Amino acid sequence: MKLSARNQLAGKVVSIKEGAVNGIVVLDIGGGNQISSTISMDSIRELGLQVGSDAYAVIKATSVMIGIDD
Amino acid sequence: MKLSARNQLAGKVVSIKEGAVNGIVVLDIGGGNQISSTISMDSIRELGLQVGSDAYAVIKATSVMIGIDDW
Amino acid sequence: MKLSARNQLAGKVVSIKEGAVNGIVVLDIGGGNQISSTISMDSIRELGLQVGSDAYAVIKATSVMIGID
Amino acid sequence: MKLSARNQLAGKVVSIKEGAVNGIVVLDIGGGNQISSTISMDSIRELGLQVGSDAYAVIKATSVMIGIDDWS
Amino acid sequence: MKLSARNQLAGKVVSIKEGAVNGIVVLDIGGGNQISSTISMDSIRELGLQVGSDAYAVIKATSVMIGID
Amino acid sequence: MKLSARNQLAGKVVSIKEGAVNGIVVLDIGGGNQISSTISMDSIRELGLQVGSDAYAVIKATSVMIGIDD
Repeated sequence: MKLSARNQLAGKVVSIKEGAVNGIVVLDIGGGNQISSTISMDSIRELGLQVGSDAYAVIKATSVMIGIDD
Repeated sequence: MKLSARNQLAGKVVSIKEGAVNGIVVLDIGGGNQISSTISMDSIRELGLQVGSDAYAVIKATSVMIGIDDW
Repeated sequence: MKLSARNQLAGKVVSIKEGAVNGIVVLDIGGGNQISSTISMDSIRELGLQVGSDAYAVIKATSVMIGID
Repeated sequence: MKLSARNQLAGKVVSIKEGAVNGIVVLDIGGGNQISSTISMDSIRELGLQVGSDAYAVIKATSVMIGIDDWS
Repeated sequence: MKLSARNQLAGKVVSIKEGAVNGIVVLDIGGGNQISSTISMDSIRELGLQVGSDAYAVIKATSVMIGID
Repeated sequence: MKLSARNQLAGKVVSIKEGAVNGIVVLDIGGGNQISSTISMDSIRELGLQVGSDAYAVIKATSVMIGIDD
């Protein structure tokens, strides 16, 4: 599928923290940036995610806030 | 001032497209990646955002999905 | 791409409301159900969406609430 | 309450996966479609949800993305 | 309808900014707090919102972040 | 940091429900109103949140729906 989400950032899985219904996936997207994703354990298994998997952090633009230094 | 959001990615504003009540801010976060943010025009004005401003893309972890090529 | 979003519902575009930076796409997903999506105009253009296009409504499970009567 | 969310899809609960603080409710909304909802266990209990319960999948329009096929 | 959303805060509409497909509604929920909501123009009209309307700010718990000084 | 999120409501933590990867923090914002927040356990630990802590409920405007009596 091709998605409307304005943010689709390629990266490598560096860690997966497993929970009961959700887990947290951390993706190294390069340049010293990492993105954490809280998704269903079901999806983590269905996408075959492991440490080292190539993947994408997918973020709808309406979910992104802008911050600045004080 | 300090936020629970797991994702707070520093970058520079490269573009601002103004809309009626919302605008879209694009941030260069380095490593060849850009992030687009759809936020209120009032916030764009209140934060003083301009092309070239230093800022952060702030994303709650529950807002991030994972995709794969799945070839 | 294959996506983690639990909800990926096939449908046909029945209307597109064009706005300034966002638009609203309505999808007929069958069963008498329609889904409205508020997305960027840029994405509406890049995906080539028109009335009659085949598409999918994609929703992360953490975005779905449950209501009852 | 009457809610602004553009998407309020009636369906029947087909499964509930209970966890420690959250659960996943799956709704059959007809037409061969199901919707999964990740919500708090407290909300699942307070709403009295059971398999077979009549309910609604409620989705704000700004939460919905559009996808197309890879060859499109 | 009764909703799973953990946050349902009563208030009065103090401002409405109209846009193309969305508008922003400001609700004074008492105690000096106001909540701003960006929703479709269609919903603003369908709910009959005006300055002075009684309404509720409805927020899913997974949408709320915590900040500290 | 200063954030674009239009909703930033001060309160005190009244309860924290712990899970494996997420927890639910309840904030008393006064006036008989409480706000529940489902966030990562890692964030709850990093922010030092306790029962009694002073904090803020932070909500993006696009995450807020409006309801009315019917």
